Amino acid sequence: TTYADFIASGRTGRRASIHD
Amino acid sequence: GNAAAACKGSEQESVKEFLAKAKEDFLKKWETPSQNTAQLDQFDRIKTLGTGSFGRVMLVKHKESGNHYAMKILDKQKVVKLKQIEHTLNEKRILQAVNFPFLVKLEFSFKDNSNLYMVMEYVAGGEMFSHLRRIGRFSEPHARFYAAQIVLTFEYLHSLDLIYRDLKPENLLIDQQGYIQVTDFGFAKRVKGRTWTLCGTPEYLAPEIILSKGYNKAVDWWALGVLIYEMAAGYPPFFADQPIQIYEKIVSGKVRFPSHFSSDLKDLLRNLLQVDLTKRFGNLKNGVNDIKNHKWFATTDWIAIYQRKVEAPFIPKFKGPGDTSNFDDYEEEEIRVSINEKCGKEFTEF
Ligand SMILES: *C(=O)CCCCCCCCCCCCC
Repeated sequence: TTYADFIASGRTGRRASIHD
Repeated sequence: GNAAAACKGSEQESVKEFLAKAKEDFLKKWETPSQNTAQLDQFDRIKTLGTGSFGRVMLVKHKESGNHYAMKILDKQKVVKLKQIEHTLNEKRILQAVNFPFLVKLEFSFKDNSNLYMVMEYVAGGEMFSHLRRIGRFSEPHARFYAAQIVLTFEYLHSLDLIYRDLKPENLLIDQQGYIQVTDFGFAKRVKGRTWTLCGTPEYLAPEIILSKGYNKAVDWWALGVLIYEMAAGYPPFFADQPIQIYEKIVSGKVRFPSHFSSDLKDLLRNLLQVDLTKRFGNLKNGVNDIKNHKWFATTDWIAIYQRKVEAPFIPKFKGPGDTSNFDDYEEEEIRVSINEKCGKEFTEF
């Protein structure tokens, strides 16, 4: 499932803001 | 509100007048910003509530009054090194000038030899992020409640020529009434034309940001589409292990919806997550009204939301003053102040 794929991904925790 | 409920569209002149007065208030503070309204020794530092690349946010206690606050501490040397001077000056100048029920209040600001400080009102309910991940997903009425507050907040912010550029559950705190308060104005900017800075959060970036195109306030409306999707599905419309893979998905345009999404939700999201800027809701001739008049928001009383008269879907547990149970634990580091002034010229207006 899409849900299972999300939970298995490395981006379920707090996501840092980006810039260059 | 009463008129808006009685005769739809009759509140038009009143909303216009409200925003006009709000702009007058904003511009006064924008043109002459408050400075140096507190100092470090007036606070007791308790616990870190969140961290970033060049700073952190701490729960503090104002010694004299007893009130708790969230203090954002930024290292001046790190800000300069990461080329974030203008952005930090943007953040403080905007925050001290704005006034809206769904924005976290800037109470005090000051600086010393080493750091910049922004003292915010403490919102003990925690980030939407924490609640969303734990529960899994919000129901559509639940998501709608939060979405409506963001719509009004963007209506307010865009009217002042402000672009927010960092919408995400992490930057949305839940207050004691169960209402949203937007935090982190690190990427906020007052801009009338277009702008070019690549900034934000990978999952929430509009395609025109990714493609180095130059963009306007329409990116906040795209970001709203991502937010509503994430709230209702429990995951973002575009996710992968690494940012490059995410950017590839955003620029393809293809979005898949969970089977439990209503027809109205899918339609709104197709219009918000729209690559074509001449077709994206919020960016058309009728502006924010295309969003507010959409079928998905038919049950929403917009003025009642603003007046905070609507019953929230959930109220966070409150254990007492200075409780951090709705926040994660972080590594504590001693706040050091140098005997030499660092980067004085760069941060003169702070
Ligand atoms: C009922 O219809 C009252 C008449 C209109 C008064 C509206 C005042 C507040 C407007 C809130 C909208 C916020 C827009 C950013």
